[PDB]
Amino acid sequence: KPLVGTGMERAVAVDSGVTAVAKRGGVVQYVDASRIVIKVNEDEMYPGEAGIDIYNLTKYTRSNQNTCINQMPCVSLGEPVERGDVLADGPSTDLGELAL
Amino acid sequence: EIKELLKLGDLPTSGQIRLYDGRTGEQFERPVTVGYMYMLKLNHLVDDKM
Amino acid sequence: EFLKPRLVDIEQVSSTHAKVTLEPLERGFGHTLGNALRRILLSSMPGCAVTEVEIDGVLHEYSTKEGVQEDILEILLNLKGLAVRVQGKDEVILTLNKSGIGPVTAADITHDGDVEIVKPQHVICHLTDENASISMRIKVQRGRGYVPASTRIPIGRLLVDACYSPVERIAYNVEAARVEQRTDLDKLVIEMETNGTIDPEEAIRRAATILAEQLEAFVDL
Amino acid sequence: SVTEFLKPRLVDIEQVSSTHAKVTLEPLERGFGHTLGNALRRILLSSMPGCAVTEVEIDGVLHEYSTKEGVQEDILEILLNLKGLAVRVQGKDEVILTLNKSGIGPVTAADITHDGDVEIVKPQHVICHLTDENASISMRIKVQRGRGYVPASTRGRLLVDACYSPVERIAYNVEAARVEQRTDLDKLVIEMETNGTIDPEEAIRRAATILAEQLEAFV
Amino acid sequence: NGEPIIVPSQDVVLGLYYMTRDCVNAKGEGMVLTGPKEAERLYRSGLAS
Repeated sequence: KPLVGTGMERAVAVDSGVTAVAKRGGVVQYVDASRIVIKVNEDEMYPGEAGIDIYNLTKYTRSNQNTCINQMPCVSLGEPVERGDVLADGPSTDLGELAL
Repeated sequence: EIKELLKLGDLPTSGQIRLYDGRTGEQFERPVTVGYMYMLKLNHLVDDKM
Repeated sequence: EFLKPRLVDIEQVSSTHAKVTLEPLERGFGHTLGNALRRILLSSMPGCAVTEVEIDGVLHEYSTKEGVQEDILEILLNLKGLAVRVQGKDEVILTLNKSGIGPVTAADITHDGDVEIVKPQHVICHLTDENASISMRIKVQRGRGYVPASTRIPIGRLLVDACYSPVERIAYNVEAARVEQRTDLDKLVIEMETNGTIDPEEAIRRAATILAEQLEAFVDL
Repeated sequence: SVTEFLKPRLVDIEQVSSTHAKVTLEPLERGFGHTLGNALRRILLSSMPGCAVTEVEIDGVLHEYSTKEGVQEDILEILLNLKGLAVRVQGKDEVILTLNKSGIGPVTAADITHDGDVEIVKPQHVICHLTDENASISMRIKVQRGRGYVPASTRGRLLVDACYSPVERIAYNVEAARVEQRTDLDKLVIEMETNGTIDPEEAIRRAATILAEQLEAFV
Repeated sequence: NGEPIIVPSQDVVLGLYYMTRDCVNAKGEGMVLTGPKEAERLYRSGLAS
């Protein structure tokens, strides 16, 4: 991360499709370098379809400029998450903040 | 505000500290500006240009 | 006649860093000795950095193992900064086996009686499944300086850049010594950080030996 | 084999006029050129047993700013020419030399009272010209022994900046030399002058000796 | 034109401008020297600015 930023880092990192952002708030059921399973909360759940949010991360694949894009989980097992919370850090990201 | 935040820590408010030569052990005169700067590595690599 | 220096005191102010004192020193020899010993101590001391790793089901370091929260690359990056004291060998092979949820510290390395892990809180990775195991062989060897994996180059052998240097920081200062009922004398205090794998006085002795052996080129005792 | 460093050997000594020389060391370990060069430079500049001319006593002029009849240059140049007087002495620490002269022509070092164990390595070192014959000069110069450079400021007496160390210039320069298959090894190039009391190789050897004996409580 | 094209650019000129300068009261002011060599020895040993 930058030590000196402008506060515009979080918006730029969240509003691009590199991080993995929690669709629905819940509790982290399971974490792995490749997968995140989130147990949704009762208040935020549909009548049927108990369901759980599964985010498959994007490991070492190739970008247009031959660089490397790679998603790293930043949450840990058994942790709360609200909506709009970054779960995985894309390339040049650090706990949601943009880090170039 | 920068000077106040420097004074919160135990750093000098001038921003410039005293340095020593790495290979002669001799104090440079003229306190120099040291600090932390955010460096980028641009995608112009010399092993792609040679 | 110059008054020769002596190792008066060694204040081990912590496990990490220590504070050696040299006394008494004449005019202008404090800075000379301090800077020469700083350069030798910071540049060339022997260490025991990790060199190679074999994880059991891994082919290359750009892969992902199942049930570990870490990429294999960051597992290596955590091993690259692991402190250890190989006692009586040039090269040894340690082994780590673990299963079950939780962190995997350096205390989980098989003991291998003729070595010593200095920091057992150093965390390597995080297992995140009860029926998930990690088993690896970690090759440690003595060396000097910094030799990247490339400059010293099977299908499971993951080289890691080796950083055989136990010293992080050397600071020093000369200050007056009211000694011998005589003014106009110095005392050289050397504060030195370490990863914990080289006792300070032996580091000073080795640096002084190096300096003297280099001075032998253009003198004759 | 982690203690097996690289040991150099003096690749040459490009001898020049007897007081001037240029030693060269190849191949040194990465970064050892600067530490060796700086240590030798500091020892040679700031700590060397040597003999200098500390004090002088002109008979007439008491105060530091006056004049003699018969000499075209004032006393400042006299003191400067005395600082150029290279001297050697045996176990004795201080002695009183004297230079009484009268007549036309220069006053060199070849007419100081040669008595005693002292000797002067440049008898032709002109001290001062006299432009008359009736004018006489009488000096009494105190030589001494010391361990570097001691200005007058840090202390009819006249004080002279006592330069004890025999070296008048020391300068090293680390180059880049390569053993057959290693990129970055150093090459130290010492170049130095002296006042003729000791040839440069002796000075370098003595400085290295001093440092080595300083490092006997550790090795 | 006639003018040189090997004039020192920016760091060399800054060094020569700092080096060849005068301060109205600096360490070791107002002493008498025998030549450039003694000036250099005075400066390196630390006894003068």
